[PDB]
Amino acid sequence: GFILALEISNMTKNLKYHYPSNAFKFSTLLGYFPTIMHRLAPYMNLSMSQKSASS
Amino acid sequence: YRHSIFAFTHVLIPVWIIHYYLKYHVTTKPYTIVEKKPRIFPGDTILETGEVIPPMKEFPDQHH
Amino acid sequence: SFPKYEASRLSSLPTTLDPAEYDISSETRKAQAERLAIRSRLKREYQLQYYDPSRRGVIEDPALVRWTYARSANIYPNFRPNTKTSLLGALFGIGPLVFWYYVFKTDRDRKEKLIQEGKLDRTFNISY
Amino acid sequence: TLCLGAITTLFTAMCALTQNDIKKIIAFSTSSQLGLMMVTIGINQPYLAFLHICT
Amino acid sequence: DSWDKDVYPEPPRRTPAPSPQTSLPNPITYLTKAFDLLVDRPVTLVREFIERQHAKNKYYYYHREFRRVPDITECQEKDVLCMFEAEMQWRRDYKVDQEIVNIIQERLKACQQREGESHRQNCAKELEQFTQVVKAYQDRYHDLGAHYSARKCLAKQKQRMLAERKAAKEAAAA
Amino acid sequence: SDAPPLTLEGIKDRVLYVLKLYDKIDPEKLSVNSHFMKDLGLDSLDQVEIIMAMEDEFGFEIPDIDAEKLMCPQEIVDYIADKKDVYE
Amino acid sequence: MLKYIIPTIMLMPLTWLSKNNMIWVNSTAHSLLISFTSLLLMNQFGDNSLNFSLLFFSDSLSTPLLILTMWLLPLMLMASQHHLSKENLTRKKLFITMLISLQLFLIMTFTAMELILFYILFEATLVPTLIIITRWGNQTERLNAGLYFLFYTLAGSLPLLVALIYIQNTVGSLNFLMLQYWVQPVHNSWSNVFMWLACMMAFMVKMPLYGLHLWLPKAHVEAPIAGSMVLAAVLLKLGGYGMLRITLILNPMTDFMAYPFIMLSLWGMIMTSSICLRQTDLKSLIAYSSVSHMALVIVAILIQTPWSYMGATALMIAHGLTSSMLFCLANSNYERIHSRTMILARGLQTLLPLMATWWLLASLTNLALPPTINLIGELFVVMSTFSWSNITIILMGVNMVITALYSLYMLIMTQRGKYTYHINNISPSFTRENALMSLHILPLLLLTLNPKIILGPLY
Amino acid sequence: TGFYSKDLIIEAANTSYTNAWALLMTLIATSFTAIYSTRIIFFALLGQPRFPTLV
Amino acid sequence: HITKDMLPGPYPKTPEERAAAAKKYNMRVEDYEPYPDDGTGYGDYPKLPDRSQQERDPWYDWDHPDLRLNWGEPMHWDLDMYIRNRVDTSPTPVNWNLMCKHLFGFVAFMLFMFWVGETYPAYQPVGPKQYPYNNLYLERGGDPNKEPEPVVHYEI
Amino acid sequence: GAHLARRYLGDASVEPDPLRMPTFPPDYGFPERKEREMVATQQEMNDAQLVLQQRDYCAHYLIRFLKCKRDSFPNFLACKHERHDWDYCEHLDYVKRMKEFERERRLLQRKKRREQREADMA
Amino acid sequence: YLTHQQKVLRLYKRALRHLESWCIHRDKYRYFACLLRARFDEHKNEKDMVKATQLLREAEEEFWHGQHPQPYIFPESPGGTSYERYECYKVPEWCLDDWHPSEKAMYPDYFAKREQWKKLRRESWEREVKQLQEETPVGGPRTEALPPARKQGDLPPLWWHIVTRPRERPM
Ligand SMILES: CCCCCCCCCCCC(=O)OC[C@H](COP(=O)(O)OCC[N+](C)(C)C)OC(=O)CCCCCCCCCCC
Ligand SMILES: *C(=O)CCCCCCCCCCCCC
Ligand SMILES: [Zn+2]
Repeated sequence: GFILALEISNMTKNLKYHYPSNAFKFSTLLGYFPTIMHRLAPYMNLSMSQKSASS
Repeated sequence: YRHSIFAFTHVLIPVWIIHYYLKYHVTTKPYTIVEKKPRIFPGDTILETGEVIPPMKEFPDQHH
Repeated sequence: SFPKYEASRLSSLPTTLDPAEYDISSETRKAQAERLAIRSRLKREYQLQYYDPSRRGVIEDPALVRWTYARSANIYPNFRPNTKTSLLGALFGIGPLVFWYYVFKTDRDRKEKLIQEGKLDRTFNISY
Repeated sequence: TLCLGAITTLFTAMCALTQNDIKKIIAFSTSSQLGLMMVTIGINQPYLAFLHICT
Repeated sequence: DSWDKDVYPEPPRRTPAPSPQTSLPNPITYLTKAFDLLVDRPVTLVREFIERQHAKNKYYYYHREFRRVPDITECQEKDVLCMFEAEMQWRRDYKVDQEIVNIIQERLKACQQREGESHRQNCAKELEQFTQVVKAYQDRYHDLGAHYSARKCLAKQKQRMLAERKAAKEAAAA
Repeated sequence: SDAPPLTLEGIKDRVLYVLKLYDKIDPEKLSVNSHFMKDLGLDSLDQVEIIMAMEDEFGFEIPDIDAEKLMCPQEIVDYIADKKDVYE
Repeated sequence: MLKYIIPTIMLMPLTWLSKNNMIWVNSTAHSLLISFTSLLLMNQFGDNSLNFSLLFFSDSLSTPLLILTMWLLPLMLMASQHHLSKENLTRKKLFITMLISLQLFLIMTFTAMELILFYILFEATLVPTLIIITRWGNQTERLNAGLYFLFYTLAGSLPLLVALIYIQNTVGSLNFLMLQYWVQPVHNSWSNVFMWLACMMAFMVKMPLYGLHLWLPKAHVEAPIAGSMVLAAVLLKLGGYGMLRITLILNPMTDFMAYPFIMLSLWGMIMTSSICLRQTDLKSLIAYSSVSHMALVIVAILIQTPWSYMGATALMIAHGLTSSMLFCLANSNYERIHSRTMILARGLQTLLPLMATWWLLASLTNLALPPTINLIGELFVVMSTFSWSNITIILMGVNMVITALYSLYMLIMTQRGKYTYHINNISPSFTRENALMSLHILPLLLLTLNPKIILGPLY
Repeated sequence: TGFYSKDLIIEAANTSYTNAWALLMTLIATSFTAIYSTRIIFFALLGQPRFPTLV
Repeated sequence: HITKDMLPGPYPKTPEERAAAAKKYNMRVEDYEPYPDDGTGYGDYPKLPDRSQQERDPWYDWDHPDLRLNWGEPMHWDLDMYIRNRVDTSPTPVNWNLMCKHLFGFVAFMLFMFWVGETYPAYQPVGPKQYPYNNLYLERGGDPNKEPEPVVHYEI
Repeated sequence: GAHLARRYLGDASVEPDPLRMPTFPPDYGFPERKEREMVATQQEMNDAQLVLQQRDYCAHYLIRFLKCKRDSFPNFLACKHERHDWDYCEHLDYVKRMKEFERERRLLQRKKRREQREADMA
Repeated sequence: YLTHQQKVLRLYKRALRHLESWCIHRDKYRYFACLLRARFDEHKNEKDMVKATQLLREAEEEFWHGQHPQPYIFPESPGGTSYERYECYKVPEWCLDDWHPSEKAMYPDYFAKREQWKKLRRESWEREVKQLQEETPVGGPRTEALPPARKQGDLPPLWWHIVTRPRERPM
């Protein structure tokens, strides 16, 4: 793993372009877990808490 | 001097209170302090009764 | 081409990738300019009081008052018992209550038999 | 516990391969190391998990 | 002594005599010697002075003894005067039993710590006593409810005996 | 925070020191008062790079609603001065 | 109990015969002396209760509710000194008279050995409570609040009156001590189903039970500060105290009659906790918190185990100090901004550093941080309901999550963030305000050291 | 410090009646530890300084 | 002290009413859209877009910077749910549908592989490690009475 | 492991099941099978408070090592020789429990030959 | 509303930042920043107004598809790691009217100086009100920004909070 780290690290120094992938965005945004759960459950809970439970 | 005072009011005084508390109010009641009995081994003498535990049998051991 | 952005209630359409800002219509400019009028007229009212040194207290905000009034006091006088409200109330109010009754009632009947028979482990159970 | 730790030691480490913020990188490292401890408890080596805790 | 030794038994201790092999010293021994010089002795003086004062004006508090009274089984129906004394005594015995169980539990936990890694074998009679008393405790006081009383306790007992006698009676017919 | 406070003279010196490695503005012509469209005639998109150059020099990033309004090396000092409470 | 009744009556002459400028000082001082003397009720024995006379007695259930009651009266007088500042003297001395008369009915209610004497004083608390709400409320909705608070209670109290009298003609006595020895089991017949409901629905409404709670958001929100404090601190516990007594004579029918009221409580516990997540009124949010917390008391009382009763008693006392404290904290903000909207004044921790500490301590007890008695009471009910049904842990665990969410949300929407720019009249915290909070929390935190005195008769 | 706990775990994990997939996740994660660790060193100790001028 | 002519009211069923409602709420009559008159109690309260307060210009000079509102601006029916401490609706770099597919797929495969790795364990070649005295019968809490069937292990 | 591929991808009735290790008849098959001796019989093991699992056979080796540690304190670097002795004894014990693996594995490849011999006899 | 000029300028500002985040290294940023700078020059001479919009709607789309999933943010901006980190220290200025004399005397110069500003505002306020009402359409104000000081002595209307806003680094 160490060798692959340096070899991949040096590849960034090359002046080639980059292709936004899906794994990279999957790893970048924490696997999307803190973008659906942190935006869906608050919406489901805080919408039921108002339109159904209270109103 | 700063440490001598600190070791006095923050270590010596609290340990006096705790030892007095443990030795005359905690230990005077059953099972408040319970000690895991010491690990006894063959070839030792018990300080309290003078009992001696026979050593283990001969070892059929080898080198290396 | 690229997969066009698809919106959702939790992910709005980006302003850039929206076919609504680039077009410059006669009614749009005279409208978007009109929104900034009231949006600045109200700021003037707030700006005057916010700075008046002969003023101590709280600036009553009618928008805030209207917001809380509709959330609490104006709901009932605008409620009509219809198909949607009745069905929603029945399955949101009675549904959970009936569901949990059978969950617990089934379990306690199951436990009672295992205790009356003696087939349940209560060897050390003396705190209840 | 073994499986729970095994996924955690992988998923969080994967999220750390593309993270930028230094604290975030070290944060996901703790999650991966915590997952490694859970793996230890899942293989019936509790003291090794304790040993890993102190070190 | 402070606590009775027949209630809280403790096996006689056995501290192994030190048999050092290394030439280096034992800093624990020095700290042990230092501890009982700067801590134990200064503390021991203060207790002795306080001990002397307590000895100058000794006074005694006694352990209240409750005269036995007729039990609920000997009380007529709806006789509050006889029921009252029967119920109060039952509640007192209930509190004593709640502490007998705590004594056996306290002994059980005491053994487990003392025997260390050998608790699963050495601590076997303590568990046996604990299992027996809890069985006795559970039979008398359990499933009575928040509004427990002697009457409910009596009715539960008479339910258990009927189950036993019917089983015993039909046991002979096997 | 252990960072020495920025002095008013320090900001202006830094601003010109930024606008002297551009290779597109004459070092002998640019001063505290030097427009980018009316005096030395610089490209509009070069302002964005000029603004970006300032942000990478001072840390804080200027909004793209008043940064556009800044084409006067002195005015960049004016904006940066009234974003770090520098009075001397 | 005359040693506490007569002093309470003598506060009324004290208020009326005191100097025009010393009504608050004298009433507050002598009310604190009565509270101090109430500590003598703790002479409790392990087998018998402290039976004073044919009329009054005090056991381990009544004693903690008596001390909280007599301790609450001094604190209600401090809280009322602000909004009763431009009020004329005669009406100020009438307001104090109503508060004193309410305490007098309460201590006698908690010690009445006869269940019909309990009923009369139980209902007698409505009159002064209604007068406080409707005569010294600030809003137009106070008039409607009193009607809801009055007819919800009487809709359930009158059936209780019939049931209590029917029991006397059957058993022969409503004296509580006699019932402990003459109680007979209840058969499973339709007649006894409605005898059960009549004896219980009078207390479910006051707890309140979910479904029968619509009066609380209207009464606790429109009442003055003193009314809200007593309404949520003691008067809700009148329902709890009633069940703990009258459930003695309802076995074994409580085994199945309690199912509909455990689902309303267990589920209604989640619903009302959820409502607090979206409330736009700080006082209303606290009112719905009482409904969520009192849902646990109903469950504990209806499952009838030694651990449930111990938890219920500690929960009732724990909630009494916490709920009263939260109302006082919310009123200090109101006395400045004069608006109950929660999103109107923010970032108050920047302007009132010490009052924010009280907010934190109040919120932590509300969410049952151990080892506070808030947690001890809630924990014991959770242990007892687990044995009642292991699946209940799901409902009482979800409630814990929601309780922490709306309690800290309340602490974040008002104390943290950015201060409101256009609000410039947030003056520093008066000594009266700070001392009012310290009296709520210090006894609440002190009871942790010796909590056996609030664990009820089954300790 | 870390070898005396971390490595002992892998030896016990590999040589135990364990879950095959869980074992593979632990080993893959260990490799990921070197990759993001090298990310911290390379991007904050080696190369040329990307930080501003007056620091 | 606001009268019942500046507060919310019933649904508007005529063009004239909609105009007054828009003026009441400080909105452009064309931008004022009442909630559907479904009888759930919304009345004539404007249905503003379901946009989070996080989706507002952070650089503009707000009257309430923390909430991002202007004094007098009509407030969203769910403003307390769309404050910056709660539900956010800002655009995401990856479409919502695509994110759920990938997250669901990752979790689904991972659990399946744990199940596959559970029925196919990975052990080393060893035997039933031996212990003395009838498999530590007396050490393992066994009853001293009723001694077990002799269990004995031989060399190899 | 390596034989796992032989039991999951390859044949099944050749490798011995770790949870079904030899149920074949008793020591019969190897003439004069002995009994492994125990040094710390019952009380010596239950006097050093050895862990329930540690006292397998090398308890005497472990007891000897623990004696040195209690004595060599504070010389923790010492007793390295005794630890190796205890480790080596368990190393032999590991191979002994490892011989039973191949021992039964070959006893299975031998048991199939008779099974296949009779199957194909006709 | 933004102008078609600004939208292109904004998209150029974002592109370099997002481009910078991908490159990390400064040398590779220059090699790629210029190429992006070059591509704008291609259509910089465009004067169609119907195909410039067409490309812009494809310029934003091109940017969106390749935007960084974690763009660098300066640590005091709307999204940085120190945004509003000091808002808890930004106490208002009106709070000093509530200080006790026993602690107001701690700074005799400060509060003697304060009365000057209150006088400078109390006397100036009426003039500031007059100036705004006389420079506004009869219907009402139509935009933001306010007239500056016209004559001498008068300060800009609505200046107190702008001038006296809490210092951005109170402590
Ligand atoms: C013995 C066990 C195996 C040992 C070897 C480890 C496994 C091989 C992979 C290591 C190399 C690596 O993942 O590289 C990590 C690289 C490094 O960032 P970069 O994109 O190169 O540079 C970043 C800057 N850019 C983009 C401008 C050049 O990030 C990636 O590619 C992003 C995705 C990482 C996770 C992909 C694997 C997860 C698969 C599971 C489902 C998501
Ligand atoms: C027995 O259970 C072996 C388990 C080991 C799993 C890791 C295998 C790693 C092999 C990588 C290839 C190395 C070839 C020299
Ligand atoms: Zn006020």
